[PDB]
Amino acid sequence: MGQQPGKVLGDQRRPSLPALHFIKGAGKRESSRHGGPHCNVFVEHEALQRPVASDFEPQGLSEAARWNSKENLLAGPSENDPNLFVALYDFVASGDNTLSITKGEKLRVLGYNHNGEWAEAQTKNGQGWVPSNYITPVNSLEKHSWYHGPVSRNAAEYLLSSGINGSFLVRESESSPGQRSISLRYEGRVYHYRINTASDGKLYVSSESRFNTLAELVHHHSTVADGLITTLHYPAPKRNKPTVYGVSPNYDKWE
Repeated sequence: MGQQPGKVLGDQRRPSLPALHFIKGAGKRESSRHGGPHCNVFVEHEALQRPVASDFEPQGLSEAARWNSKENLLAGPSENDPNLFVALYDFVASGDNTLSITKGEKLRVLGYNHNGEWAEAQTKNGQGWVPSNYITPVNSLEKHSWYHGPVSRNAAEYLLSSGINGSFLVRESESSPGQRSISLRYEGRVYHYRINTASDGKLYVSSESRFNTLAELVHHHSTVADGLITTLHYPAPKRNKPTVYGVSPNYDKWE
C-alpha cells in the first residue's frame, strides 16, 4: 500500500500535504525558550547555532526533478540562538501527530523524517510534525552566503554555475536529515562531495577530521589541505546580491 508515483507538490501557494506514514508518537522536547522582533530589517550579532546535528535518521532518496524556483523567503536571524524557522503558510493541526502553525509564526524545528515526509517542530502551540512546504529557516546558517539550507542538486549546481574557481556551496538534503553536501567549482569544473554525519550528529568530510559544528567544518575546509582539490575560497551568491564585508588586520603576538 501507500502508492503515489504521480508528481505531487507543484509550484503554488498552499502546496500539497504528504501522507502520514511515520508518526513519532511523542518526539523530543525542550529546544530553547526564545523568539525575536518581527522587524523586516535587522542583522546578526554572533554565530547562528547549529552544533552537533539534532536532525538524524538519514535516507538518500532518489530525488526526481522538482523544476521550479520561487524566492527564498529569508526574513533574518537572532542574536546567538538555535536555527529558528518561520511558517510561510497557515497549517491547522490535523491531529496530535501534527503541529498547528500560522504564517508569520517563528517555529523551532527539532529535525526532519528520513523519507522527507514531515519536519518535527515545536512552538507556543505545542509540538508535532509540520510540512516542509509551509516553512522556511531564518536564523539558520542559510542567511550566510556559504550555507543555502535544504536544496535540490539542480538549485545547488545552478547557484554554483554563477560561481568561479574556489567557489563553494554548503547545503543539506530536503528529503534526508543529517545528509549534507558541499559543492565546489574550480577551473569552471563543478564537483560535489558528501558531508558524513556520525552517530551523535558530528559532521566530517574527511577521515582525518571531526567537527562538532558546521561553522568549524566550513572554516577548517576554507583553510585546509585535507582532501580538498581547492580550499573553500568564496561562496556562490544569493539571487539578490547582498552587501557584507570584513578585514580585521592581523597584529601578531608570540608571548
